[PDB]
Amino acid sequence: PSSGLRMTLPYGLEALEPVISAATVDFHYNKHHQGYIQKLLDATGLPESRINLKSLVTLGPDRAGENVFNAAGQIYNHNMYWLSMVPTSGSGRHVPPRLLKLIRARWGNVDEMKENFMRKATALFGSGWIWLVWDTRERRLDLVGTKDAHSPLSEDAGKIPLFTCDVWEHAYYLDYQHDRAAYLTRWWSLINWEFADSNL
Amino acid sequence: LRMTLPYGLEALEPVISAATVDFHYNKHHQGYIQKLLDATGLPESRINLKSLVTLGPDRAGENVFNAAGQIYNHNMYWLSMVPTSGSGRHVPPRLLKLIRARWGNVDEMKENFMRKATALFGSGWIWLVWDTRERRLDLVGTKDAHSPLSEDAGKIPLFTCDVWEHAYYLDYQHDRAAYLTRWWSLINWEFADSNL
Ligand SMILES: [Fe+3]
Ligand SMILES: [Fe+3]
Repeated sequence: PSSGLRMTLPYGLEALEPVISAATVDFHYNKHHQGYIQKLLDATGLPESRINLKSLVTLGPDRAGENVFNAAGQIYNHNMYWLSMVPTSGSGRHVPPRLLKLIRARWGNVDEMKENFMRKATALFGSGWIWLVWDTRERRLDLVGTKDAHSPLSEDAGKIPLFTCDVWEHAYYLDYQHDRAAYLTRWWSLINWEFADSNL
Repeated sequence: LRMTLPYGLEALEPVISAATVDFHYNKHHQGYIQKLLDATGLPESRINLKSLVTLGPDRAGENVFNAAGQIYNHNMYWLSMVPTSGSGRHVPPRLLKLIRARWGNVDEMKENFMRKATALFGSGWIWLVWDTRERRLDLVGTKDAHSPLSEDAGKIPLFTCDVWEHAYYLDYQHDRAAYLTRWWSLINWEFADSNL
């Protein structure tokens, strides 16, 4: 699901309320997220059926071309993001024991984890993304920031993406304006911990 | 305290909304002032804004730089605009002949501005600069908190259009182009020309 050009929203536009308004999901998904799709079609000139999304993201902005990469990267990223949140009446809010043991090993308990995430996620300067990753080189969880359209996948340095929080101002500005931390504290309550564990 | 707004919050309507000027200026712009003080541990009296900007993030340190650059960039941003009631003024004759020299007329400049300002990916800024090395007007984009002042090669900033989404999101959402063509009517040519 997480791969693939044209991912359908796995839920309604208001299913993230009251953390992220219907208005925000509407613009984020139907404007930003779709815009990137056309954008990638226009920049490759390829038909949908010929585009391998992850392959472009790993290829990188140099080999793929800045604008092919920014588009593809943004699609992969936005894919991961919608998948990272549980709607109202979804499931996935509970931490599978497997992932839970790993997070306790890194940070002690989830409270400590949230606190490092808030620290790193508020400080990220500019347009970017926050990722929980599993570091394969080091066999441990970690929190990583990437800029613009970059990712653990495009950095291709052994870090496997588990979840992502969009930190571009378009992700929260309608709802929280300058107050990214307010957005972040509440986006935590949305995490699909199941999905995260499944990327292990 | 670097700085004060020339107009009231509503002075840029209908291009930019009172709400956007309030958040942009009172939370965003002003907020970096208290970030700068802390990151440097210095008082207002002991901080030279341009000094830290031209130092860059390696010399000044990442947070000092990001903050000082944003106070400078925003200082330029507000002064690059005039109230919509003051719109439509002639570009001073000295600036105009430089514009024509470069792009034929202003309309062709504007088209170049739209192309560059619409393509900048992520957060950043669009500047009109005098290119000392090249003896001519130019339009450039810089990323995040960077600026022609940061670059320090020889490009003098004449005006800036803020292109971070906070600049336009409440009014135009994803539609940056829409923000861009209308922002153009607000350009403070007096300021721009005065910056040569
Ligand atoms: Fe986004
Ligand atoms: Fe700004």
